[PDB]
Amino acid sequence: SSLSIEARLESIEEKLSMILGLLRTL
Amino acid sequence: LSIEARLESIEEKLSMILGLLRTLN
Amino acid sequence: LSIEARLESIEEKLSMILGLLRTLN
Amino acid sequence: SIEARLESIEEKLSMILGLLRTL
Repeated sequence: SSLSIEARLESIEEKLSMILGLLRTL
Repeated sequence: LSIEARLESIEEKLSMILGLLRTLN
Repeated sequence: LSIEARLESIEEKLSMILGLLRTLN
Repeated sequence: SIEARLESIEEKLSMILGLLRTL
């Protein structure tokens, strides 16, 4: 926390992309 | 690179994950 | 339309994913 | 509450991540 909304959101999005990449291998 | 643009993309990803998960064997 | 509206929707999707992920185990 | 929403979202993500590893 204390990283701002813009930077905090970047990570959420990059974490979701990882999950999608991993899921698409099934 | 906009809060609105970033959020839309996030929403898309979540729905995609849900769609992929519903089909999970 | 509106950050708060999307954020609520995003939160709802995350909860759904959690339930499913817990269900798969 | 926005700053509060993000914290809640961030916490759901952690569980999801952990659960993926449990797969």
